[PDB]
Amino acid sequence: MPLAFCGTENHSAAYRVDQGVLNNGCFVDALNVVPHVFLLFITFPILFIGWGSTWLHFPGHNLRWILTFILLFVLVCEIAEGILSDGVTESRHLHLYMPAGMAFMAAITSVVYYHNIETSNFPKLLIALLIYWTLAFITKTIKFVKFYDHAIGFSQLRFCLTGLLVILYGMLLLVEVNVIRVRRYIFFKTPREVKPPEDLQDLGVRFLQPFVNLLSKGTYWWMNAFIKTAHKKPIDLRAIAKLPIAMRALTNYQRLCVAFDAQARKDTQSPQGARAIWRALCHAFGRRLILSSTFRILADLLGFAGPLCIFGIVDHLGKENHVFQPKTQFLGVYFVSSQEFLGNAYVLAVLLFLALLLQRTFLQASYYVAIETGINLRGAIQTKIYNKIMHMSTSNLSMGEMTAGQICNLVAIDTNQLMWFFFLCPNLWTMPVQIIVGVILLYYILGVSALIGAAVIILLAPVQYFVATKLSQAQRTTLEHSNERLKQTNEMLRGMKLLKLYAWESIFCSRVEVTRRKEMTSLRAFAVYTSISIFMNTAIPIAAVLITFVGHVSFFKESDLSPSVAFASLSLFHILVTPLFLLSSVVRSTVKALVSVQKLSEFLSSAEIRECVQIIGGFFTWTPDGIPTLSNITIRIPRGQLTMIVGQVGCGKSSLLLATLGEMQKVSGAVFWNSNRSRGPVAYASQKPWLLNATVEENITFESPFNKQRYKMVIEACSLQPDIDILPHGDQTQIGERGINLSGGQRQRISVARALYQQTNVVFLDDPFSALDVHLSDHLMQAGILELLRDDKRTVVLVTHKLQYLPHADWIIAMKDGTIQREGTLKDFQRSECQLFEHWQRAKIPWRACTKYLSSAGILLLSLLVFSQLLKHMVLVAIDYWLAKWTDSALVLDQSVYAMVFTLLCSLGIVLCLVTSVTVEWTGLKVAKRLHRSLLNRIILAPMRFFETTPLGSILNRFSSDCNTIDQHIPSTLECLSRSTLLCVSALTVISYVTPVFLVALLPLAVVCYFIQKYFRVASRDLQQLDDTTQLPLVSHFAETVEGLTTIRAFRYEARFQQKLLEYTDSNNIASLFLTAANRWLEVCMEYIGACVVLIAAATSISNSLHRELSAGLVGLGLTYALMVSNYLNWMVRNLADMEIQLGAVKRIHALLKTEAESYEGLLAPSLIPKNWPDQGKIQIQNLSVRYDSSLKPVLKHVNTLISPGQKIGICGRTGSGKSSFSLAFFRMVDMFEGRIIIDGIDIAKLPLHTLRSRLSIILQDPVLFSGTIRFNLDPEKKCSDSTLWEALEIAQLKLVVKALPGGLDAIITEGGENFSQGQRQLFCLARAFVRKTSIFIMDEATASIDMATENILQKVVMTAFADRTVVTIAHRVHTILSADLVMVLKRGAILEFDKPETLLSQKDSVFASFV
Ligand SMILES: Nc1ncnc2c1ncn2[C@@H]1O[C@H](COP(=O)(O)OP(=O)(O)OP(=O)(O)O)[C@@H](O)[C@H]1O
Repeated sequence: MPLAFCGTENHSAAYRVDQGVLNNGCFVDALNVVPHVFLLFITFPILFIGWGSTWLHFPGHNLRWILTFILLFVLVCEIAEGILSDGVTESRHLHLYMPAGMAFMAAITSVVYYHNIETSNFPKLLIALLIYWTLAFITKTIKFVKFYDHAIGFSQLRFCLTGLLVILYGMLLLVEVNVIRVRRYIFFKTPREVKPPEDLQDLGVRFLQPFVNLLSKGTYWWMNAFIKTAHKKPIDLRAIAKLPIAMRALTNYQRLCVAFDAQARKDTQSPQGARAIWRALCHAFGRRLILSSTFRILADLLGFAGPLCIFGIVDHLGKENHVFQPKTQFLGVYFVSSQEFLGNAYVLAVLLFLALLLQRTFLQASYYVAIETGINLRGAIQTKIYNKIMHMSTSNLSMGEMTAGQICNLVAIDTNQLMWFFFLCPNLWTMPVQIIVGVILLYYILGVSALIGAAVIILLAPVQYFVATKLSQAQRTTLEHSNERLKQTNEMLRGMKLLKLYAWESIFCSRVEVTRRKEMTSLRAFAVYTSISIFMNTAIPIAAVLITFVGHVSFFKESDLSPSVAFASLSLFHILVTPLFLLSSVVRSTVKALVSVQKLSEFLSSAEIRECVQIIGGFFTWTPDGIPTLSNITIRIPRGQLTMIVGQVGCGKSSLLLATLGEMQKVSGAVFWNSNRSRGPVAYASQKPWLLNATVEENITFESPFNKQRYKMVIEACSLQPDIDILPHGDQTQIGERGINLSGGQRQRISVARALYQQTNVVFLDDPFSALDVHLSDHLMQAGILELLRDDKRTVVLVTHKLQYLPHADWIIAMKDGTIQREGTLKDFQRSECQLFEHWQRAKIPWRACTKYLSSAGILLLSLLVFSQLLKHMVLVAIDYWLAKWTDSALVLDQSVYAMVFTLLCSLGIVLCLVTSVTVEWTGLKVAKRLHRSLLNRIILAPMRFFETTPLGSILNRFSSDCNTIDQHIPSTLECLSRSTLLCVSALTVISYVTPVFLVALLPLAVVCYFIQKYFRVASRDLQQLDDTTQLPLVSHFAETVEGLTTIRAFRYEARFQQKLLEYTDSNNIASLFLTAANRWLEVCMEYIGACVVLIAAATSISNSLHRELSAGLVGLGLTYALMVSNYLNWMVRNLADMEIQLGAVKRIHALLKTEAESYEGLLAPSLIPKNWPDQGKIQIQNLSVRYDSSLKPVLKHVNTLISPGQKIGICGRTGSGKSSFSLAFFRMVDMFEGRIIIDGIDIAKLPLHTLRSRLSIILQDPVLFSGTIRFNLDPEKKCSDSTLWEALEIAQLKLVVKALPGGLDAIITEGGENFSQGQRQLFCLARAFVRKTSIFIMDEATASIDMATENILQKVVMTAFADRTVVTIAHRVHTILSADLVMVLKRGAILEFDKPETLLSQKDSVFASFV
């Protein structure tokens, strides 16, 4: 019985060349052997030379690749037929499965060869490949025609398979000659030559997926070298790719505008938009969305080709493996019948493997195509929105502010949810087909009990739909309650010094905590209504299986257990269960999408703007019909001029200025225009100022080149170099909104500086000296503006009421009654009775997450949580093994015992799922509660120096957003991770128990999964942060656009901001595309790992059940867990990345709870120190030397100075050195590192800081009123009496507002007293000074106030001296601080001057020098 090469039967009678040379059936296989080893032996040196820049794919190569893939498929099928035929006979018959194997290796090498000949564009070297292709085409044609001459027919399998790969070689020979025809290299005198694409020619595009071969489009191979690059260096934005041509937002915008033009030509409906959006979106994006849907439909169909293989495997493995032989026997060769082919065991396993390996690639490809179309939708639709921002009128809208906030939220939420609709759009095409084919083949598998189970799953989607609706309602109510909570947090982070100064931390912490616990009750209801979603989500399959098997056994009594049917039914149940919960969310996303398209359509058909200086006819309005708001305007202003304008208060100044800008709907009239009919870049600066959220030099230069001379002149004229030094960066500080909070004169001067700077042939100033109330600054600015515009020789127009210069030396223009009266000389206004006014890197977080779970849960519930999760997964393992054992023991024939224990295990499963769903929400609720109370308590017990050190933005961000993350993001991610990784460990444990060879094949596979997980985590964290920090400047740009719109359209500088918008949108979309494609590459890699798990498990299970005779119920339970392992890895990796990103805002929350200082410590005997404390006023400071960080510069040194009782020593000094330091340390609010600080003769070094800040009143520089009730705005901690509050709020100031208030002492302080006064704040300060029996009152100077307000403050200080008589005031306004008793001038941080009489202060040198 030796090693025969062809066959040893009949004593080598197949080695007989008689009866023709070609009619020997083994000789034809030798002929088919020939071309493959010919290609191997001519293409091995080529490939080895190759293995020892620029890419261009050959024309028509995608169908080349797909024909190669399907010929690999049919060659694997012929390998299977060859194995079953050479395996049935007694001999070896090696001529049945050697030629197919060498053909498989030849096809693999000829596609590697095609890739290595696609890398180097040298087409004359695939002539050999074409000479390969005709030879095999000839040879298998011979084989097919010999089957036809031997009359096999379509009955046997190998005839059909042979004809199939004949037409394979024919079609790829036709592809080869199509390439020959196109590129014209071999026999043509002139070869066609193509160039690499411009996206390749950029070299600044790494994301080369739209221009790469089809295998890398399928498996994302180019991502690998990217993701492995990301482990050495992190992924910067410069490391990211450019926005290539097919994905450039301008190009997609052009395509979308072509769609708009095509739709608007065919329909042209003016009050439409919705149908217009429908036709435009469909015509513009169907060419990719339908392709994504097609791949998704094919992936769904090949997904449902999974349980059929389980059914065939378990049905043949249950039927004893009796036959194992083909019927047909032609010429001593056994031909496999196709039923016996598709009835084999190993063959069906390999077919299952290749079907899963194509299903679970087309699903991810469909995902990716949907994502790419969604990102191009986001790009083009945001670009269209910005284009209709670039023409939108403001006064044709009433609420132009509320609508610009609306349109920014519109852009963000609307465009994002339109993007999310085009993410989820193939689901509404496939999930119905998924469910329908699932119901159909589940009825084919099992029966009417499967229809009962399908009624369970079809009655588990409306429950999720209704639960998500109630959840969204609860989330709305929770967020609109937590908005008030966040407003309370903003009111608690703006006033740290004022609340610690007025001893108002405890009452405001309680007023925050009451709203927080109300929001916590609302969040508890939210957690219940989102726990019930998880409970229904995790108990619908258990009830489905229970009702299914209970129907088939108890209710049907039709057939046996049918384990092939059972495990196919279970796998069908999982494959049907997965889309079902997703579809309710899809329908919700569709509803949100329709609302979003309605919103953006009602936006898109809003009013546009419009289609030397001279205006003749004069009618101009805002409303597009009726009432011209500025008419009779006949004014001419040629170049070389400086027209001052004038008028009454609100007499049409900004209306005339905007009418000169061309931003008003001019009904009657003409606009002559001539630049030294098209419009020029008129410079403008509105009444309301505006600054881009950028640097101050960036808000000054305004996208223009930078010279030192004009910038120095603008910093000098507007007094900006002291303003630059007032900021810690100057020309680098983030000016305006989202940055350094400026002042109105400073912002007006910066806007005027950019207007003056912008080098224009005209300059419009719509009252710049209106808000800059610094008169000497305004006069120096006016003179420098006159000098600059005279030395620049450019036309100017200043429309204001500053009549100090307007009748003197201008070519003025006067607007009377909202119309132009006279634009001439000053003598005409001295002749129209108008001169009377003119003569007047970390990996993970494991410590912080452990600290969170430890300090949050408590082991009596953390143990219960882990135990309930483990018990639920053990119960699911138990129900699976009980189903397997019951289906096995019913086929081999206590059946009611099996059904009863199956029902009582499904009930325990449902109960444990309810328990885990309760436990997750309860753990998250207690976590958020105790973490919030810890953060609030640690934020109360803080010094004001920490609030000086760290900003409120960082504290508020890691407060609010991390509270949101630990309130609405951490419990769901924890539930998903704790179900996904535990289901994964359960399934792989079950696979290893059923197949004990699996763990041996698991360990290298798990190592590969761990390394892929590590590199994906490293890349995905950085791409997530790059997504967030790229989508932030885009809405920042939409804010700065909608805010200063008329300035941009005034400058005619729209195209540069259009390009800045397009650059911002491209930089956001490319990061979104990298995050999408990294997610999809992760899912593809883990899905091939799962397919190899399926292959090894199925192979070893069928091998040990053919021979070792396994309890084949366990084999089907193995395959249906290898499939659910296969998607448990997906959720495991995704939930691990989400838990990493969500736990990063809690590592920071714990880190900001780890900053505690300013401990209240009364170390004396507190029984007598704050009762004696009121009304003495005797705080004798004895050499108390101060420091703050105790680093480089103490201020107070050995200052042994006393304030006498009654002697209200207003002691002002140098405000840089000795004013504020003593005023801060007087209230024990600084580090007096030595000395002795007495307080009315008591020890202020051991006082209760609650009691110390209670019985020592103060005044402020920028005073503020804490929002609340009027009794809570006056004295919340005291609440003494109403008549005392009337006496305070009467005798200080504001009596005619307090008695005229709607509430009285019980009225709402409207968020700081937003329109009360600024002296009403000082009146409340005097109220708190008069109410708390406070003799002392530590005062600082007013920053900005009126002289009469300062005189009223002096009169109130006289009344405070008449009622309290103790005061210590420091004032950089030294000229009003002179009415005192004693004074101290503390220059350059020392105790330099002290004058206990006031006349010695006016007598001595330095104090009088401080008085001048
Ligand atoms: N962009 C706009 N949005 C809304 N209303 C506008 C707009 N432009 C002009 N109007 C209307 O024009 C009318 C005139 O306002 P007005 O002309 O007094 O500006 P102004 O005289 O420059 O104000 P001020 O005297 O404070 O500088 C007002 O009713 C105003 O609402």
